[PDB]
Amino acid sequence: GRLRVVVLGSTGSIGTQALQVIADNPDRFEVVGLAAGGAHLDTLLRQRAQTGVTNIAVADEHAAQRVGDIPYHGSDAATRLVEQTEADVVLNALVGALGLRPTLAALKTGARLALANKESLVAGGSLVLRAARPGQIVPVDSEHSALAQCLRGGTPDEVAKLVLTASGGPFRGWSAADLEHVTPEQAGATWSMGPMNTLNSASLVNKGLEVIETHLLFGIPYDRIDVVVHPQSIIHSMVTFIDGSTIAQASPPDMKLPISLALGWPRRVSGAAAACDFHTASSWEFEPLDTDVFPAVELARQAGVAGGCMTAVYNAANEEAAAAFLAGRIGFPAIVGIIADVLHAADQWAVEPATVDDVLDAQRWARERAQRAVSGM
Amino acid sequence: RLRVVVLGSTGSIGTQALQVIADNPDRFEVVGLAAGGAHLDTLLRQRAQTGVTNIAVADEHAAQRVGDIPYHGSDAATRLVEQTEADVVLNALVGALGLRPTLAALKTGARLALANKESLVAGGSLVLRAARPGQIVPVDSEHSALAQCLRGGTPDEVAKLVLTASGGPFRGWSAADLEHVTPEQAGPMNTLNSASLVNKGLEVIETHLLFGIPYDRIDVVVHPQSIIHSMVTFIDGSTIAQASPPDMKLPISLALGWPRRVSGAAAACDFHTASSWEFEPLDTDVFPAVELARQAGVAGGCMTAVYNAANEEAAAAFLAGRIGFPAIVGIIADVLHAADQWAVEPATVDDVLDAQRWARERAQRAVSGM
Ligand SMILES: NC(=O)C1=CN([C@@H]2O[C@H](COP(=O)(O)OP(=O)(O)OC[C@H]3O[C@@H](n4cnc5c(N)ncnc54)[C@H](OP(=O)(O)O)[C@@H]3O)[C@@H](O)[C@H]2O)C=CC1
Ligand SMILES: O=[P-]([O-])[O-]
Ligand SMILES: O=[P-]([O-])[O-]
Ligand SMILES: [Mn+2]
Ligand SMILES: [Mn+2]
Repeated sequence: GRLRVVVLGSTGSIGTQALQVIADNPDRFEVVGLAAGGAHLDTLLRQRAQTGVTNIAVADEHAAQRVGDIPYHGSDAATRLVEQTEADVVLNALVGALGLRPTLAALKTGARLALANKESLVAGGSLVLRAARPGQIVPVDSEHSALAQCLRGGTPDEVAKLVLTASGGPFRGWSAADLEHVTPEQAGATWSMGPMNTLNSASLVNKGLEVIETHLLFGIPYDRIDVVVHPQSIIHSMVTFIDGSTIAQASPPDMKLPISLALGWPRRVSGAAAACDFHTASSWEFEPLDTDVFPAVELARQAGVAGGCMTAVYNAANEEAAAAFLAGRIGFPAIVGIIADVLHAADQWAVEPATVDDVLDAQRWARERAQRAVSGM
Repeated sequence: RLRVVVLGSTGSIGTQALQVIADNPDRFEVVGLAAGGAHLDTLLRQRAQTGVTNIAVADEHAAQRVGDIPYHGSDAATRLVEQTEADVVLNALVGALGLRPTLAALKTGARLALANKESLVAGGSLVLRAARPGQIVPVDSEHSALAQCLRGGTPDEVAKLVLTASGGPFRGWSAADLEHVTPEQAGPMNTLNSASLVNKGLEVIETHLLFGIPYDRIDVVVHPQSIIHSMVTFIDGSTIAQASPPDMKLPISLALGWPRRVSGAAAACDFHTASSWEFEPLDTDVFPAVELARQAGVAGGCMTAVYNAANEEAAAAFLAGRIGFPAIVGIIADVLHAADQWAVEPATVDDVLDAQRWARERAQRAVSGM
């Protein structure tokens, strides 16, 4: 039947692709809510106009000043819209830890949560797990989407390993010597998924973050979650079972596919994306990740094994470190060095967070600690 | 603990199956062995190891040499099946001779772990009529892969099944080059059939019979590494694939243990070292055997038995130095072209035998004229 969808982060990259999917499938989906931050207010108003959804929220009260007929506005608007709207699916495509609370509200309503917001799991960790029930969270990320598909290839008891694929970033195969002179422009650093995104995939912190999320979503121990470099990005991830069989998910890159699947779970959406084409020659290459040169994934596994607020620390330390590198203050290899520095001092943050404020507090501590590492103070 | 009868126990599949069984006594027990009689040493050894005396030997003289074989003669494997209480029949015979033991296995209500693809291709709707849904679990890698990948969705979400083909030893060769191929370069039936691409054609038919999807939604792609064993493409554009280093113990173990996987059955893909999985279209003009299989499959009825039986005769002639390599598929085409009578649905096993008899003679006739 028709699923009722609240789209949080409607004006972002994931949120707009989801509305594409939804417009293309009015049989299967209906938008009943939209929420945005306020920075792209004009897009939200166009979206109100073109979908006819008046049930909309704007996080920034100051930006909400420009409109006058928003039923939900201010710091807790997305949360309140989630609380007050009857829905079957909440797509959380918000950016930053501000996505955490709307995630919790979504879980509490009993609606299915299509999760795009990284920090919900990476920072919110045990808060989100305590609040989620099985099958409630469906991941939007292509790796995690792939994993959920491949897991249909056996029972949980039959899983030997989860293998995430990684593009390798622009410095795939580079020596550590080469990495010493990397500049922001070489590493990426765009009108959409640009800024922080390209930097995390150049540094493989993005993979580290994905490894944590994989553990939290799927329950597989960190020592059985692998990463392989796969430059074409056709195989998005795979699962090795205990008999030696590997099941893999494959498609030409297009976020509309995992997005469509997150929305319609467990039923697939006819024509969401183009299939692989075996009418023409091609190849899928794999190479191991050099973990001496890129220890960002192993760092994440250490933070993840520590647990509690530690992955909040890991991510926050990264965000500060990358900023220092983007600002010319530090060298590229120093990004993961500062992250490790902060993690080594953070033993107090192994406790389980009780509240959102605990997560935010972990985050502030990591930033300050990383800031001191950058400045030598 | 599953009671398993192993037909063709001395062969490549059979010995590997016994090893898997040997390695999991908690799950599997051999209760029967069938063999041709060409490898008595291997057979005696398996008897001593498994302690099974419930044994079928096809060759009368061979069975005589061994002594105390309860089933001997041409129908011995079939009689062993009919009389042995079993949960699983592993049919790892080679050739369309596997047809009767396959039908017998199905009638006993046991699971048919099928390595002998020929019996299904020949039997067609006859074998299907005899089977319960899911009674036939494939041992063939492609089909074992497809079965796993189909867990990726419900049937109405399936867009396409994609079989992988190694391309054989003569992948990339021209028709002209193929004229010179010797039996040594195509080196048993498996090996030759992989080279001629007839094996892929049989697998395309097996795909339609096992999974019930139309021939125009079954694709073939050449993948020379043979790591990806087959894939399913769903209507949303997602493809689910199965992959493992080539080792028949994996699909054997799964066919035996279905729906449960057997830990340690085989080595997994190793991503601690670099590799490349390549794909290219099949050169169908140089290798038309897969297209000939589809034409046979779409005609249906006893036509697929004809396709296989023609090949068996032609392959024998090639291996004997009587014809050239390209003449294998040429003869199949010639025999198929004359096989108008055989589009009828087989109603008994005799219908299938009749079609095969005709096709064999017709293939000898074509060998005569060249
Ligand atoms: N890796 C592989 O080998 C693969 C095999 N397959 C399929 O599995 C099936 C078995 O192939 P494979 O194991 O390679 O073949 P083999 O030639 O290695 O084995 C054939 C077996 O059948 C026995 N046999 C038993 N009864 C008879 C009889 N009445 N007449 C003739 N032979 C008899 C032979 O015994 P004996 O030798 O003692 O006479 C032998 O054990 C084939 O249909 C093949 O297509 C499919 C995929 C991969
Ligand atoms: O590095 P990419 O796979 O996120
Ligand atoms: O060579 P095989 O894939 O038929
Ligand atoms: Mn990703
Ligand atoms: Mn095969």
